[PDB]
Order: sequence, then structure tokens, then C-alpha cells
Amino acid sequence: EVQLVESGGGLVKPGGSLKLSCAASGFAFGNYDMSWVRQTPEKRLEWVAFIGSGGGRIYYGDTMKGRFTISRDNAKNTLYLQMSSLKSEDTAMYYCTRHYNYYYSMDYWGQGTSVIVSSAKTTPPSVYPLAPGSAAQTNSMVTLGCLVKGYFPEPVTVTWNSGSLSSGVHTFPAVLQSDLYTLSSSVTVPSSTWPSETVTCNVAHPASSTKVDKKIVPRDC
Amino acid sequence: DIELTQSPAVMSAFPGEEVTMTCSASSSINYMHWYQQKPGTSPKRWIYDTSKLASGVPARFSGSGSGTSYSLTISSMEAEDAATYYCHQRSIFTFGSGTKLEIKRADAAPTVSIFPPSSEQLTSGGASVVCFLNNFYPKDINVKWKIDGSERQNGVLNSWTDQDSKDSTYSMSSTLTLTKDEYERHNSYTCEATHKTSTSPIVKSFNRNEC
Ligand SMILES: C[C@]12C[C@H](O)[C@H]3[C@@H](CCC4=CC(=O)CC[C@@]43C)[C@@H]1CC[C@@H]2C(=O)CO
Repeated sequence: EVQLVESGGGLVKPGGSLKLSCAASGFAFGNYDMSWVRQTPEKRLEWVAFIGSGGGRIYYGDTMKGRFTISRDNAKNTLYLQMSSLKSEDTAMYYCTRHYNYYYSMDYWGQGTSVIVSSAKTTPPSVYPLAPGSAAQTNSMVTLGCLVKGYFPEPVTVTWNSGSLSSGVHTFPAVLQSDLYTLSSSVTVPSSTWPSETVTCNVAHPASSTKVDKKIVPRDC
Repeated sequence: DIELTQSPAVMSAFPGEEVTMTCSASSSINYMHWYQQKPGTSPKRWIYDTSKLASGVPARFSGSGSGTSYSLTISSMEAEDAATYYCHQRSIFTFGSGTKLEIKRADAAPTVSIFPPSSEQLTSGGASVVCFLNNFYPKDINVKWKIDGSERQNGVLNSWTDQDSKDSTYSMSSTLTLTKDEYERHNSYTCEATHKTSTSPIVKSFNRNEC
């Protein structure tokens, strides 16, 4: 029913500007106060901006300092946030929020749109197969991996055998290494099934429009 | 400015326990709200106006408090309650920093596995040695790397998964990243897990001059 759908997040260089949009459905958008709340990478939640139902009443959070402009087009059921002179501290997930009453709980939240402020440029990942090799295992189970290295920005999507190996998968949160992201994913299959049954990790990096499959082959020792 | 603090930052409890978490204000305010967030999704209104429950919230939850102190309470906690809970109130810029409620379960030792750098990575001049410590509990685990009999500390990055949604275990990767030239100057690589499930470490190792 009620839907809030944000858009317009992306990579922006420091000093730059960005407009975020929040398309509303399923309710009389013009009767409700709306807000933007952001969640920083440290998961801190900050009340960025508030706008009354008629667009005649507005508040900004303490560090916005005039660099943010909240607006709304009730005819097109859309909330906006203009952002300008962006700083690294403005990197966050930006959520559009609806207000319930005049104690200002936020009863509906959109999916969020991500805003990344840095000089880093979009970089496809390198993907490396992780076969045991010299570290061979001998149990009823074998664990294999893919190393996804050197991409920006987040996120990458990892699947195994196109999602057909779903159980026994651990894809670890990425970490910044040389100011680029790296993560690994592990998969555990019965040892009787590898290499007799192929195992492939599927890595997608939409921001670079890259797809790569790495077959996990036993090493040529 | 009026600011919120939350305690504890992290707690774990078995299902069936009473859970309480506290939201403190630097000066008196009223009509506190509480938002629930689980990984990968948006905050959800959970409690509002100090004590009203949002739609879909089980009666096991309750909100209470006044003045400078507020609390969220859960009777007979259930696994689905695991989430981060943030307090906020209509005059506050920064939400409380949240309480992360995690699920206690039986101790479990990690399954440990080590991977030499791939030949494809070596071709590019990098060398990552990857060690997986999978399906263990509690989250606190110590990973030690040893290279040719001497402990190594530089160049190690560790990454924990969120508590697993099915079995409440943790998993973590420990990755040792080296230049190809530094990797080629040593031979024995060891990844050791020390956890409270045993006094003896779990050890996985390889020699580079094999394979
Ligand atoms: C909380 C803020 C101050 C104040 O409390 C605001 C709130 C937005 C909603 C709102 C509307 C009103 O008509 C009464 C004040 C109030 C409920 C504001 C959002 C940003 C601002 C701050 O960040 C102040 O630190």
C-alpha cells in the first residue's frame, strides 16, 4: 500500500552537489509532514531535514549548515533533497520518512538511497578462485572461496553456482584496503562432489557494469 | 543541545529471557520513539509516544520512561527480536546510538580453512592468504598468523559476518595481504584460531614450495 521509494544517490566528489528524490504512493502525500534521515557508515542516524505537509515549514539538522534544501511537489507525490558542497561526513544512506502525528514518530521509511562522497573512482573488482592447493582438506566436506579485490564503490553481489549453492555460503563484509574494497566468500560442499561437480562463484559489480564467473579448479601443482 | 545515549551498546540473551535496554536524555523530554533495524533494511517504527506499539509489534514489547530516562523491554525474548533498537524524540538531531540485541546459543568451535594466494593473483603481483573461521560461537575469537615460526601482525584484516539468521553462529575471514615478493621470501604460513571452546588452538597451514 504505502510506498516510499528514494532515488538519486551515487558517487559524488567532495564539493559536489546531488539531488535525492523520494516517490510516494498509497497515501494522500500532501496531508503529511515528511523527513530525510541519514544513516552514516558508523550506523549513526541523523535527522537531516523536515518539511511540513504544505511546504511552508522546514527544519534542518545541526550539521547541515545551509548546504541542504528540502522541497516537495505534492502534485507529483515526491519529496526532494538538494545537497551541495558535499563533504566526506555527508556519506550516508539517505531515507525518506513519513510523520504520523505532531510528536513526529516516523511511521513509514523508504528503502534508502546511498550517497558516497569521495575522490575514489569506480573500479571493477578483481576476482580470484580460492582452491585449497598446498592446504588440501581431507574430510567429508571441502571449503572453497572467491577473493573479490580492488573494487569501488560498494556493493558487489556474490553467488555460487548461480545461486544453486545457497546453503553453506558465507560472504564476508567488505573492507577498505588501499582505499578500495575487498571481500571473500566461502562455500562448503561435500568433498565427493568437487571437482567432479563444478563450483563457480558469480560476482556482480553493478556500478562498473561487470559480471565475472570464476570456476574453482584444483590447482595445477 | 539535547542528546540521547543508549545502554548497553550490545547485549545477547537466550530466547526466553527478559530484555531491557535504556535510552537516556541529557535533559528532560517526553514522547520517546524506538526504531528497529535489521541488517540490509530500513529502520522500522517499533514503539512510539513512549509506550504505544507500532502495528505488527508483539505485546511482549513495552516502552516506558519519563524525563531523562526511557527504556524498551521485551518479555520472553524470541529469535526474531534480534535487531538494533534506536531511540529518538522530536527535539533530537542525532538518534541514540542503538542497542544491538544478539541471540545467545551454545558455544561452537570454528571450522578453519586456509588458502594460499591464487596463481592468478600472484600474476598481478599481489598475495592474499585467506583464512576462514566459519560457524563459531561466541563472536570473540582470536586469530594468529605465523610465518616461518614467527608471529606476524602487519597486513592482517579480519571481517565478521552478522550473526547468522538460521543458526546464530558467527563466521569471520582473516586475510593476510602481502606483496608477491614478500610472500615468496617465506614458506610456512599458519592461521591459528583461539576460541573459548578449547584451550588448544585450531591450526591450518601450508608450505608455499608445495604445489
Ligand atoms: C530536531 C529539529 C528541531 C525541532 O525539534 C523540530 C524538528 C523537525 C520537526 C519539528 C517541527 C515543529 O514544528 C516543532 C519542532 C520540530 C520537532 C527538527 C529536525 C532538525 C532539528 C534539529 O536537529 C535540532 O537540533
